[PDB]
Amino acid sequence: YVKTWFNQPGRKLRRRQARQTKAAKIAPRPVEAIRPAVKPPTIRYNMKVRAGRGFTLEELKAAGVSRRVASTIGIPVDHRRRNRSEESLQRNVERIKVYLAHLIVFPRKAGQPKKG
Amino acid sequence: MKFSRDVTSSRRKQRKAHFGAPSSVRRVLMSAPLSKELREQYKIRSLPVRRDDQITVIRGSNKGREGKITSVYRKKFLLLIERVTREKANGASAPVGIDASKVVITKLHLDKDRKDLIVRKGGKV
Amino acid sequence: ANPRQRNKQRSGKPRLTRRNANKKAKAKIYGNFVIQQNWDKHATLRQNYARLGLLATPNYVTGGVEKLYPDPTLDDVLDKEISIAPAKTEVVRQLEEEAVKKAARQSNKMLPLSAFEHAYIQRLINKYGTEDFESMAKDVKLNSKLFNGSKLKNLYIRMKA
Amino acid sequence: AVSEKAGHQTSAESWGTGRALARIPRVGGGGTHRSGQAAFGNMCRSGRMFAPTKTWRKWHVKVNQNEKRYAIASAVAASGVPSLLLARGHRIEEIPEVPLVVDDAVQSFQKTKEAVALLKEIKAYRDVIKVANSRKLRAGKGKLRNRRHVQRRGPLVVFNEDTGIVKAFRNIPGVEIVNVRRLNLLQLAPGGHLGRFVIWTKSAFGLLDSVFGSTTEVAQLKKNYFLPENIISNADVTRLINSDEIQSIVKAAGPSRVKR
RNA sequence: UUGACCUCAAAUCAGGUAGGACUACGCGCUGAACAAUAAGCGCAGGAAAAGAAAAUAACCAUGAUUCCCUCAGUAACGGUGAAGCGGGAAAAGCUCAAAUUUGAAAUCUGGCAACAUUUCUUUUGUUGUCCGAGUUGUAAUUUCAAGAAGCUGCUUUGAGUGUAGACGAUCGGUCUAAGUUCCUUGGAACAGGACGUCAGAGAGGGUGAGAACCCCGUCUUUGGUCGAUUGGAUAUGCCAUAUAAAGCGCUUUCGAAGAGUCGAGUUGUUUGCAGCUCUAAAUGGGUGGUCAUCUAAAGCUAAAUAUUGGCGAGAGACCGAUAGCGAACAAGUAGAGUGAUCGAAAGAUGAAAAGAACUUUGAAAAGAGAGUUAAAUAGUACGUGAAAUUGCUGAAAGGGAAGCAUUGGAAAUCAGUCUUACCUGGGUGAGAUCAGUAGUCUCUCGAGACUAUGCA
RNA sequence: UUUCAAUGGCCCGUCUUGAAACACGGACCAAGGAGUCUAGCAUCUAUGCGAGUGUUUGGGUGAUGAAAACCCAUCCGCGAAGUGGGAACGCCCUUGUGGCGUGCACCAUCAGAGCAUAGCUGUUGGGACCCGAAAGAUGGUGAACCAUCUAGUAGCUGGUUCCUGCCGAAGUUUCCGGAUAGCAGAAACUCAGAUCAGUUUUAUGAGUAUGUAAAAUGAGAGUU
RNA sequence: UUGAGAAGCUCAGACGAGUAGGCAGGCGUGGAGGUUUGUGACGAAGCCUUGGGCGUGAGCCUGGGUCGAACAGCCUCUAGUGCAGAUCUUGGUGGAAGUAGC
RNA sequence: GCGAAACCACAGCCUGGGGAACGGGCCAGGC
RNA sequence: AAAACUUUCAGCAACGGAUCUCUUGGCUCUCGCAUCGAUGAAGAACGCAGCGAAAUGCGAUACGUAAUGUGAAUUG
Repeated sequence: YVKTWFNQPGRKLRRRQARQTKAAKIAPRPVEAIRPAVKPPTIRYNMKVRAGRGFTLEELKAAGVSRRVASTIGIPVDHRRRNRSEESLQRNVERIKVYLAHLIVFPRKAGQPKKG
Repeated sequence: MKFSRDVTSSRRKQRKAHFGAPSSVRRVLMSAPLSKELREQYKIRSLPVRRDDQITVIRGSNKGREGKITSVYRKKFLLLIERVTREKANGASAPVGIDASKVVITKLHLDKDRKDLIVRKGGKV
Repeated sequence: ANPRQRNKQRSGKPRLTRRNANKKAKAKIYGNFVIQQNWDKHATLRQNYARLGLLATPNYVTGGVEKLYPDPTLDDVLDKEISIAPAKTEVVRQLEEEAVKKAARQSNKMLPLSAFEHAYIQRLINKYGTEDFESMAKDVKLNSKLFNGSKLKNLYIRMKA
Repeated sequence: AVSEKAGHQTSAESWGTGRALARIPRVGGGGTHRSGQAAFGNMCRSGRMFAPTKTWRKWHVKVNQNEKRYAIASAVAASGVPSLLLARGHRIEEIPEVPLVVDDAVQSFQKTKEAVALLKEIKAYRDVIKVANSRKLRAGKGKLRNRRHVQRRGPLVVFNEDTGIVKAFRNIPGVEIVNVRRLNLLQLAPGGHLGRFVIWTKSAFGLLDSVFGSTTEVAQLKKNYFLPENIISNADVTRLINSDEIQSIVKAAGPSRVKR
């Protein structure tokens, strides 16, 4: 079998139309969730900083965001990752704190019974 | 140039659509211009032909002839106009088919459906 | 060529033609009305987010960015408090203005007491005063539901207002 | 590409060697004239054509991005030479100037008759009339394949920002409208021939320095791009050969074509 | 005994559900030859599968799955051939078993009766009541990332039902620029020439020959308009079983974690898997380099991915009727074979049938006189009509070959051409690029175009 | 053009064979009918940039087709890791002649050149120039038959399509199917004040010849 | 002296078999980009011809006839691109033959 | 009266010599 | 040696269907979508078209009925 790439420009267009389709549904919030900053796990790459999967629970507790609130305002949680050093904790705590500064959370209507 | 991806410029698909068209489409494919008097009085440029329509032949050997449309032959996309015939071997008169775009409508067989059509297509009466 | 596709070629029945081909046209915006009004339909979502002053991605972009015109320490990270951010556009100000005003409208968080709740807390207060909530919770006769001091404190607070 | 089973749909076997006939397999069965007819071969009727065409032939070809920028720069330079425009088939004999730059108010034309008036005022409509007259029916099987007509190329209008210039010019036969930021070699050297008649707006011409840069200064819109340098500074070889510096040290020329 | 419970049956009892087909892509099982190979068998969906670590690593550590690029034709193995990292696309997390609700089976199906609701009189529910299920365990709560129970004071809250409008999606209607002016050729003008128009429309097709302006359309339309069916929000009225339910915080109190499995021996298939014999543990067990990491033997899950089938669509440096699908047409047809299976050849009169009336010969088929057509050198043996081949006619040649070459003759037949212009007058008038001339226009004084006048 | 006269003229292709003899293929005409596509490798040329180089996995963008063109974030691949002769130049000065210096590349004596693309050629895989050899296996139908794997396997058979021009062998030493070499070309080098020869001599010797060394004749030669 | 498509023009001498093989330049075909302000119902393409011409050749131009709707030169791109053979494939058609014979 | 098929490079007098068969084509003689 | 017969050439008539031109077909690529069946599917058979060459359509309501839309056809 020989795989051909004639749909390469048609996949590019289809993926872009999905981003536009996604943005139409969720109008003002970002098309991606904020990702942490981590360091790759080798002696070849540990100097580089890249994006992680989600923020650790210890990073969210320091930033002031609970693990149940976090998912609702676009902050992924990684229950697996941990902070073995204070630099990873502070690098990503500041990342969450900056995110909260630039964030507008629209209020939600709440059911409110008469008494009690 | 056409910019819609919903319309085909393919000669294969354009010819198949025209020659395989159903009767309710050939009614629109068989349209004729109106005379200048009707065109600037009904505010309509062209209308589909119909029986009892009074037309003038504009092109062909029979150019200049006039008469009512006895019947429209939608199978072959032809009009049959009264007194526009051809003599056969035995002297019987065989009518000659004329394309609907080769005639001009000098008088309209007005009906309520066509009267509604005129006011629909920006016209007046 | 297929017997099924040849069958509808040999038939007189028309195809179930559906004219849906519309490329280069982008999805129309719903959800937020403020974004919809200020969203143009020709520009991309990156161009519209930037024009409206929002961020499409809180991360890096995995490619180039268009250039249309030539350009002319844990204590201080944990105890710090970032001073929010200014609104670069009138749309962002419009979004921010709506959020604060609506939150102010929906701010009545304190709750009243029902007939049972009021009579419950009132009877406890008439015997143990208003400051001794620990002995209020330990009275099995009047505190049948066995509410602790913190629940009884919140009951009294809601009764005050 | 042809079908992946064409010429092999039938069933046949080799009858044998020495039976006074070619040993090509002949279709079995009976009742149909296929009995004894050969297949599975280029020569045999309804047989497999030799080396069936495949879809994974290399259709696209890579060029270094720097060569592409060189070609587009060299094709833009060729569009500022009136002789190269004439030799490519453009009727620019009455154009006031080359390069032909027009005001930015052209960028907001809305009607085609506004565009046609401008082309007639700068005498650029002689090229459009050439394109209209050249429209012929294409020769060959190309016109069975949605290539019905052929014609020449008109002026290439290059703008900076669009305010109706594209819609006001697109229906004029031959005229192609492009943005200065994405210049196309298919449109700057049609057929591979240099010297396209290009009309610029004032804003597009002012943005050419940022698109291409200079031979010493980097382009603003292309990261780390410099215009190519030339193997010769002055390309008038007659000027070097017939110069005072060179003609003063050459030995006395022998005759031209010599006597027998 | 009555009577409960457990069984074992029965009913044309009520309500359901499975089969077969397709199978391009998908997931299992099975399997030869020349490899998870074709076949064979089983089972799905719009995707499937996989999937929230008994995962990598050895780092400053990473963090479900899937796909792409790279790692890499590398390690390893014996030519086969990965994976970790790295770069992208997409991102979403969760549900049980193991706890006493024990101050109250708090849970559920069904019958019946009302009340609603609908893509829908076809759909889907609500409330009430009775019966059954269920304590050999149905709810709430918990899933290790934890959590429970207490305590504390901060922050929280709808599985309700209408109305209105806006924003989207889907289906069906509707709205839409300009020559058929003049001359020539022609059977026909859609050709050529002239003079015009429209152009957000100069795509394509049709019309008696190359049609932007004759017609359908195309552009506007990345929309106005009229309805129909819908989705997520907004605003607002009413209702709200809150004596409730959550997040965070704090501890002189607690914290269950899946077995004929893991694993060991051995035998087969292709390490995994499978059989057989044996058969566990509790900081235990797995996988790695004392240390690190994970937490199996239970379950669910969109997106990125695949797609020779199905419902449509738009295209192409493709083929052009011995090609391209076997099939451009009565094509899986005719036809063949007991059957499995096999399987063709075959497109084009003309603008219009105007498809040859009528007379005549003949038993008839047909023929001849006519007739239609621009054309019958277009007559359905139908566009063009090559070669091989055949008949007739004419000319030439010809003792058992032709045969080709070279050079000429003869005969036939062609190209293959001409004096018509130059020079020098004179006469006559003619007029500009000539005026002992006057104006205008376009370039730049004088350069072109003209106008008036004179023709010395 | 036909025909006559004079002179000449064995049937084409394939294989064979010094050669033919041969044996093959050819009733005739039309149409079809065979070195293709692709992956890797190496040489050479062109093009871009150059201690760098490569945009197209992807993202951005592209209103006039938007599968094009245009733009580039992070990676990654491949690279980086003194004396003589001599090209060229200046200065002379008996000026030419020569000398005095400066000496690239490269060879003798003791101050990175890559990377990408395109084309050419060679080569290895895929069906692999085309037609050719009994099959075997799987699954069916009534030892047989049918369908697929299959374009299975070929060192062998037959065939393999336009023109002109310029070069042009060998058909065999030697070791041993071969690696050499020879023959024939290409490129880069150094040279005509240099060498060379199916050459003839002279003479030294050695035994009419012989080899060697150094005069005539011819040609510019030697290389890698 | 005009003779600079410097890829041109020009002067001189020598030389000419050729298989395998090496090299160079050309002819022709289908389609593509460009061009000829190209040809065509006052006749495109095709075919026919003891018409004429050009080229060493592949081939090309043209008259006449037939015909009826398209087509070509130049630069570049591309490939299912050139036939006398394959006991080649398909189709048509001959001599054997009005024979063998029924 | 109805009517094939095999086969088919082209041919069809000898005599000699022609070295490779050469006679059916070639060379000198008859026909 | 003329005829016949044979051969060659040309004219005309046959034979054949090449070539050319095109073409509601194929082939290839890309894009959108998710929809069979015990409520009887796919397939097969037999019937109905005033005639239809077949082919198509349909099912005893048989080349369809109801409803909606267009608005005057059908056609050999």
